Amino acid sequence: MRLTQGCFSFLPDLTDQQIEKQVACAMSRGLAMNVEWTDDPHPRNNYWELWGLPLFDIKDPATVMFELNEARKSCAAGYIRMNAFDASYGTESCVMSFITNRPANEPGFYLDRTEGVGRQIVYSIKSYSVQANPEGSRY
Amino acid sequence: MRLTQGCFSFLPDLTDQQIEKQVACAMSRGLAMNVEWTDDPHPRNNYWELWGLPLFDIKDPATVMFELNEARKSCAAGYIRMNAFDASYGTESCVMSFITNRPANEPGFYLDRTEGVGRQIVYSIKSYSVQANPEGSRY
Amino acid sequence: MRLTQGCFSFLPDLTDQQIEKQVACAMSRGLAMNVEWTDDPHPRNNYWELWGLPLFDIKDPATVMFELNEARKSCAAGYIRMNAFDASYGTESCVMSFITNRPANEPGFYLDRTEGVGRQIVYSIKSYSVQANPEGSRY
Amino acid sequence: SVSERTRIKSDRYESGVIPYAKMGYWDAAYSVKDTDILALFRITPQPGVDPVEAAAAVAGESSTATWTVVWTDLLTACERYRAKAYRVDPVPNSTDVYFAFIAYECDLFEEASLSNLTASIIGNVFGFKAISALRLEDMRIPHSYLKTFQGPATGIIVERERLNKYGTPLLGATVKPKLGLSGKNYGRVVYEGLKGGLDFLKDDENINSQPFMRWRERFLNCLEGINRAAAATGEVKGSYLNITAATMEEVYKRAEYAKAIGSVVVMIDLVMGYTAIQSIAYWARENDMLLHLHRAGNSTYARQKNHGINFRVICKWMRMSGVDHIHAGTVVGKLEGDPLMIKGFYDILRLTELEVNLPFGIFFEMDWASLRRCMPVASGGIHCGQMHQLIHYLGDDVVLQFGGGTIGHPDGIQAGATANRVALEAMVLARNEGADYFNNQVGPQILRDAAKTCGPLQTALDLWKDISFNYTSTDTADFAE
Amino acid sequence: SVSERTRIKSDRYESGVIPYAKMGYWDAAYSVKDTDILALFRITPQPGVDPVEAAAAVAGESSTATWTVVWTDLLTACERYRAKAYRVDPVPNSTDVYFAFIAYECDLFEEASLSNLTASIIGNVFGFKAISALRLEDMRIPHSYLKTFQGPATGIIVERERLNKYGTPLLGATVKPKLGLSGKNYGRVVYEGLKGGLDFLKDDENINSQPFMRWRERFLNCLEGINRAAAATGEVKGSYLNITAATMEEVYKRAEYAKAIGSVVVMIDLVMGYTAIQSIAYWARENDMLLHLHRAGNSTYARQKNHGINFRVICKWMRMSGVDHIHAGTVVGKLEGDPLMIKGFYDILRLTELEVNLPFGIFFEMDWASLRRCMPVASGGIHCGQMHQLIHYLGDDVVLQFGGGTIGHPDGIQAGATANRVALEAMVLARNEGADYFNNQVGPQILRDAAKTCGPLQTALDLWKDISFNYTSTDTADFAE
Ligand SMILES: O=C(O)[C@@](O)(COP(=O)(O)O)[C@H](O)[C@H](O)COP(=O)(O)O
Ligand SMILES: O=C(O)[C@@](O)(COP(=O)(O)O)[C@H](O)[C@H](O)COP(=O)(O)O
Ligand SMILES: [Mg+2]
Ligand SMILES: [Mg+2]
Ligand SMILES: [Mg+2]
Repeated sequence: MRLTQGCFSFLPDLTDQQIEKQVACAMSRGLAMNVEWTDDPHPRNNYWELWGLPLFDIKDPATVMFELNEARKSCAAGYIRMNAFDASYGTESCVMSFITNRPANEPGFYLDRTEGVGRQIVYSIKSYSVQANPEGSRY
Repeated sequence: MRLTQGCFSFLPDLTDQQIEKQVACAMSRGLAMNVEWTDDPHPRNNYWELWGLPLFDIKDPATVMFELNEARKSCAAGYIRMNAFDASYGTESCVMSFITNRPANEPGFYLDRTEGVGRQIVYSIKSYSVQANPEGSRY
Repeated sequence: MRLTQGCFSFLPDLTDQQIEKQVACAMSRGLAMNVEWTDDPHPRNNYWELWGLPLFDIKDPATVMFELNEARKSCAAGYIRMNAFDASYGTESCVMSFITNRPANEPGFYLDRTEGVGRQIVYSIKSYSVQANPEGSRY
Repeated sequence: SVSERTRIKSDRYESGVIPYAKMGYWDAAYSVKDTDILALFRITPQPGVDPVEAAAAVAGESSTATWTVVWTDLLTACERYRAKAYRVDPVPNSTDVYFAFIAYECDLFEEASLSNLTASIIGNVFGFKAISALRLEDMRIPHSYLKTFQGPATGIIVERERLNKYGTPLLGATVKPKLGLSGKNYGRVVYEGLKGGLDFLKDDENINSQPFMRWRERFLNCLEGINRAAAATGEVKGSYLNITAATMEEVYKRAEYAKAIGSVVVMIDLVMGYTAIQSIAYWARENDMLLHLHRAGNSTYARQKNHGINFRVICKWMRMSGVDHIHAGTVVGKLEGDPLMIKGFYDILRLTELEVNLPFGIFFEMDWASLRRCMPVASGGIHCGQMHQLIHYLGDDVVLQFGGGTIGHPDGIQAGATANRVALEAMVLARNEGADYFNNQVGPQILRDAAKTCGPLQTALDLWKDISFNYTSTDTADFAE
Repeated sequence: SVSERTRIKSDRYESGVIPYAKMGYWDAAYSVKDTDILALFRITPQPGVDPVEAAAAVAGESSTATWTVVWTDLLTACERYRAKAYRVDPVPNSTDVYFAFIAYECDLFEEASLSNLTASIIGNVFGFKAISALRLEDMRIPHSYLKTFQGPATGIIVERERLNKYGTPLLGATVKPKLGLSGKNYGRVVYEGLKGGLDFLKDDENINSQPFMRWRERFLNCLEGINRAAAATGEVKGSYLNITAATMEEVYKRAEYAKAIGSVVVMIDLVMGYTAIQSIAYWARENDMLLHLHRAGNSTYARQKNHGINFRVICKWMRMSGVDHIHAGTVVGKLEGDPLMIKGFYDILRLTELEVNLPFGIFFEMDWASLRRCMPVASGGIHCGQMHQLIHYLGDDVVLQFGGGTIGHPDGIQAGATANRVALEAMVLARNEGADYFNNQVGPQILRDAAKTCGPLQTALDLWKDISFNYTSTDTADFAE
């Protein structure tokens, strides 16, 4: 299956040229970019691993692309996402996040069902990749 | 084991001739047929995957059998069921559902037991096929 | 003080001619008249004493006035009121009640105050005439 | 492709847009069922929009339709659930405004839920681009749906039995100034007005709890004034304690407090909304409390003839919900009220059944299913010199409220209340004697005669004799006689 | 007589009627305080009524005045509590309609209570005979009053953090047909729509609990469809479960049920009213629940320019009350929405502060006092072919809802959802690359380009390419540029 977290995952995987145009847009709005990696695709896995610090004072989109491609060289197989942070009052939050790398094969998830009270089901979403192997060895 | 969802699963697997007779009966009552597929056999898996839309305007049972056999050619190994829907007031529900296809080998389920309060057990029914492989690779 | 129960007690005491016109109005609407007496003027004394039965089948206002004047001759000093009853669906209730007789001197009431919880006061309205003498000798 | 092979291909359920009048929502031959909910809308179509298509669009988008065809209709008994516009008439003396009758299946609606009824009937259709103005004029609520609702907690009959007051209208007054008084001074006004003759006073609609007066101070001081007036007169007295608040928890706190100290009545504002109103209507029945409804905000949608909801529909919904009083107009006061419309409102609130009466705005015959009768309240800019007109237009079962008309008396609040009560009783007594009291000679003379022995009434009649509020009405009838 | 000797004899407080503009309610020299509540009314006086007197009447009868002078004013700090009409301007291109600005003292209002605010501002003045039409256009709620309110339970920022969705509008769809589906089939539609790409689906506003589907059946089946879709996609998914009900007790029961089974979101209808809405807004914050507000009934008073309440004021009241979403219009869909007005509504819901912007209908500067931002929802008769217009008019922080535009797809619900999501993402990607996407040549080509590799989008674009809703608006601006 295709993990469709991120805001462009119903489009084909983005090229480096496409990614740089999104980075250029965010940086032209004064936003801070950062890069994050995970091999736990669970929808509630809030905190993917930081690749360094966010690039607060960086002005050249090529510098962001450089760090993305260093993360691609160094990280284990899995997912990488590109985030843009807006520190301004009223937001103080991420305003864009999209996937830049995904595994060639993602088995996805199944739905674990526990018999609750009455007819209620207690649900747990389980990742095939995570239940099988530890972090760094999942894909 | 044999999955005994469906209303004829204590009889041998139905031949196409037998299925067509059930289809002809349902269509003679004005019911709408549809075909659905899954490879999650859990008893609480309500929503098997739709094979197209229900055949509301179809009047020839052979057309229903044509679609069943197209589903059989196209779907992964697993289960197919045939349903008959009665849209009339007072029912507005399925009135017949039976298995048309089942895997050659169904490992079945085990009963997971969690220690509840007092003597109570919190139960979860677990499918061997589902816990082992993702959708489309389970049988 | 003046007891101002009844619907005409902010007007002067009604003459017999005034009372007969009110009776004539109510009887022209098909209402049943009755006469009641009390010497407990408490606002929550719902059930004054019946003077006979209500005059359901009476058609001449003079007959109602006759019974009023018999009640006046027979009853102890106190209050008499004249009521008109509407048995119609949607009402089934009194639709007019006024005083026809009152004592020459009504001492009225005082307010008994019990210290409740917090700042709350538990109130009781006490009649001077009732606390002093039994029924039949209060005025 | 299986999805292409199984595409629906019938005229009605192939994908795409078709007119609502061809989707099942128009049927000139529809036979209305006695269990149907019926609505009457005044529809002003945009230029070029066919009047029947507009009516079918209202029927569709207030029942089961959306703007394009959906196959999922076929998983339901779809013909049963579609509403049907079944009659579209031109409005008299109008170009391109229509009266449209629409029938809704009983099963569309959640039992006992005004929020569900209104979610369908008024939810979205008033914002549709294709209709430039839309007004809900009347509804036929069937007997079977009415029986699921409580109706008034108390009702007119039990209310009068609790007060032991029969034969005249009830009397009341809003405390003034609207805002600013302390709890202690609020209790003083209530004491004086009740002692002077009023059956009730009331909190203004915007008196809830505020820096100048927190609500418990008002409630306790008013209970002292109420009980003082009761012991001074021998009558049941009360004041509508306003329990309107931000949250349901706070509303219940104020209601429970009012009950705990022995109030006969509480009041609520319509801005609290339908769900709070139904909750407190059940509470009022369960806690032996009269429930007074002030209709705050009603005129934002009820004023204009071309668009909104006619107040007569609000009357039905609030009698269903179960308030014991509702403000319903005066004709001659400072607030809008054409007499034909007002008389219609009062009939809807008070009668056991309704007959078609087009000059009164009663478009549907309707049995009230023995739901109790709701007490109308006539309030706003009226004064005792108008007593003959009030009795004529508004009848016996009404609360006549004189706020400024009591507190504005130059000789004090007790005098203002006495003037109002003498005028009321003198007018009713003369009426029952057969006086032609609505006549401009007779009525005012009845009041002058009573004033001969009542100084406060003489003063009030002289003070406000020139006061009238005569302006062109906005909410007017479409049929004469 | 002591009453006669102590009669008040001053010009202002001797008994009798005097104009509101002579009673303190008109002051052209009034210096507005930063703690004042300000209201802007569009006033249409009756013929012969002075426009300043009409404005003073609104100010008086929405604050402390009644129709005749009352001495009890003198028991209060009366000058402080009187509202002041302080500016009356002619409406552009009109000879008989006026814009009237009115200032209200902070202390008039109960803290944190929308029902008290509305009891004053809209309670009675819309029914006054002397004014033939009245509309509340805007309000300045001061910072000090705003801090007493919760504001949105969650707000746009935390909402996106709970969903882990940043960079595009959110996507949704109302289940159709509006009524008639069973709980099991409701869960099926929800499953298909979420699996196909939608972030949310939702109960129709009139889906509560009914003979064809009782609410617990819907809730449990939808939770199976939601969790199935989440496991199939790796995304947080949800559906707005409608907890609208007759009583507050039943509303809480449905809310608690939704929380107990793990729903991310519930929805409520505006017809439930202000007190229930504030109660559930507090509950939503305390129970980690997103709160979606459907504005059922709003157009009964918000549609017409001459009378009622402009929806921009409803936006302020509902953001104060604390809903997380509110429907706010589409411009290009089936419901009324002039783009200047709609852009104004969206700014009111989303910005941290407002500047005067008369073409957008923003008449007051206003700080939002760091109350959280409310998510606007664009819903009704829209389809994916319009994506460039929706992105242009409505911006990034919005939920775009496609009911018929999803379920009406001929190749099924999943295909309908996929077409909508591909169109959305392709449009946002192109916008961020710098495309002149609002251009009628560029925008539609972006969609056709994406459709070249997405069959469901190609099908949807061809099906609804001719659909538009082009009609004269009723709610229009008074100022240009
Ligand atoms: O605030 C007011 O003006 C009143 O207290 C009247 O005071 P006065 O007795 O001093 O006029 C009432 O709430 C209005 O009559 C309501 O109008 P309606 O009954 O039409 O809803
Ligand atoms: O019932 C309806 O029509 C909808 O479900 C839309 O369905 P479609 O998506 O099928 O049109 C929405 O409730 C309206 O959009 C509400 O209008 P608004 O957002 O203006 O309040
Ligand atoms: Mg476990
Ligand atoms: Mg008032
Ligand atoms: Mg809807």
